[PDB]
Amino acid sequence: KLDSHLKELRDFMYPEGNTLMLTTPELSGEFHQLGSQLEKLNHITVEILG
Amino acid sequence: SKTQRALQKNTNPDTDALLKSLSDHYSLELDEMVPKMQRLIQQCEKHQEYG
Amino acid sequence: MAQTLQYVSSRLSMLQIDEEDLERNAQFGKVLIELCPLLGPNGGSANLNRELEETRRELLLQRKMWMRSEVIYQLVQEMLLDLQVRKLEGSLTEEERKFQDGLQQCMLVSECSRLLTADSVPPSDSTSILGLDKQDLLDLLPPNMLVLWVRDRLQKQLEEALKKKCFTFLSFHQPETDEEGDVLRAAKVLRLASTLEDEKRRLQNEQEKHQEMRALLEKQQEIYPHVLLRCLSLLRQAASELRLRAQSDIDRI
Amino acid sequence: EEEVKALQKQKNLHIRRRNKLQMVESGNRQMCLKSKDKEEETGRAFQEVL
Amino acid sequence: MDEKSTKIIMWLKKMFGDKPLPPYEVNTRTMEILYQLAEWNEARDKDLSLVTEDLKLKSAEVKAEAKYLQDLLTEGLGPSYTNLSRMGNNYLNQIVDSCLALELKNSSLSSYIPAVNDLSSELVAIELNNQEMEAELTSLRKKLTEALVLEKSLEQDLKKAEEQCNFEKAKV
Repeated sequence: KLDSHLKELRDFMYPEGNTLMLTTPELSGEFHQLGSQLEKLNHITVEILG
Repeated sequence: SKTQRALQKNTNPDTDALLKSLSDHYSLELDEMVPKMQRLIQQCEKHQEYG
Repeated sequence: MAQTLQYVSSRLSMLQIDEEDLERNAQFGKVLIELCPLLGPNGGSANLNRELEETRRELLLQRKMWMRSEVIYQLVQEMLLDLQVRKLEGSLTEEERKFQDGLQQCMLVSECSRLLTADSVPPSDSTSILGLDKQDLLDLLPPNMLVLWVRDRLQKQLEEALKKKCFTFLSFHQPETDEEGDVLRAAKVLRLASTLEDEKRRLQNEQEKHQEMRALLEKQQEIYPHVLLRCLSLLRQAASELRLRAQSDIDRI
Repeated sequence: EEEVKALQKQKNLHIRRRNKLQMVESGNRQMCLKSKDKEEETGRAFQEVL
Repeated sequence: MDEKSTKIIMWLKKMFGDKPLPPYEVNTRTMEILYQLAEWNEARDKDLSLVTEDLKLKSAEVKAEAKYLQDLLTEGLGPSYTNLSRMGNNYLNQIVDSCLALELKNSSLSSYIPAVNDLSSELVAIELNNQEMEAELTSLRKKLTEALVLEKSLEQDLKKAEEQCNFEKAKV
């Protein structure tokens, strides 16, 4: 039982086997993409104000 | 008896309850947070066109 | 400390002593080392174990003396049985028949003489069975010439029967020796007792090795669940404090 | 493979020892049948003395 | 508690005799271990004393029977049975010493045959059990080592994850 619980909890916390998964990978991608799009919008806003 | 006492001290939360809480949290991020971020991405793209 | 634990557990294998028990009680560890030579490896007092080993040696000496006479008596019984079976087959020579009847009569008269003789009771007061004396049985003994001839012929047959019984013993222990010549079989018989004694010593050593491995297995079976519980605790902390709480709040903000 | 060899050696030893026990037992059973005929012969000699 | 303490002090005085009792840390655990050791030693000493006194009796009975058989053989067979050749006496000694090694009742094939079979069967059965137990002990050592390496990895990954979470909290 201890071996099973350890294995199930480890497989959920380490889905790629080697890295502790703290954030949902889908959500981490969306944060990076929104960050990039907002940096472009800021550039357009600075250019027009200039 | 030492091992069962150690299991009883560590058991808040229970492993099945923790796996369920982890699965429910993962589903909540996919259903609510991901489609909120995608809407904000599409709004940023429309605001770039409005530029 | 580990060497002290290993020494005490090897001599007092019935004591559950933990490494923590010696770390907290260093003078108690000295009392256990001082008790280890006063206690035998069996938990009994060292003086009682010496008296047991002396009494065993004395018994073994008396048993060796008994066994020498017993082997000869049982060989004479076995020889009489074999000659008596061959007599029913009609396969005895006239000479072997005289020897078998003479030897059987000498043994029966001596056995029956001992059933009548209360050797230590003065002769006036001992009622004998059937009113028979040792003299009444001596008259049933073969002619004195036949007795002397049976005794002289017996010595050769007893050596032949000793060789045969040794060869049977060897051939049951080591059945591959049946294909070997008599000289090689005789050389292996001369080592048979030592080979059985080495096999018995090998059994004792493997029983000690079994107990030592079992004690080591049980110690690892106690430690392993605690290591798994510590790993489960670390994973639960990563799941509950980091993922579900601290990281979830970071991602919301 | 050492265990299979050890068990094969023990099987061959038990086969040889059983064959020897059956030879001893067959010789002994033939001696015992004749020893019963002897018990009847000595039983007759005992009745003669009676 | 006072009865167990008195039994231990009495037993230790009996075991050490005139030697001064070494000072030791008197606590619940050391008194429990000493109490079990004292009960086990008292039980074992009683059992050993009963065995020793029976072995003394048996030595006298076997000596009495040895004399009976010697005198019976001397009356029946004459002094001829003691005059064996050097090889006859070597064969006699090997039967005797083989029967002593096997702790036999007597020198019959009916006693020797089962004793050789039992010795051979117990030897192989214990050797097999020892191989099975050595395999379990090796397997459990591997699992224990893998679990200890996992414990160390989890300690490091948890610490890195705490440091990263504290850095992102400050940025948040």
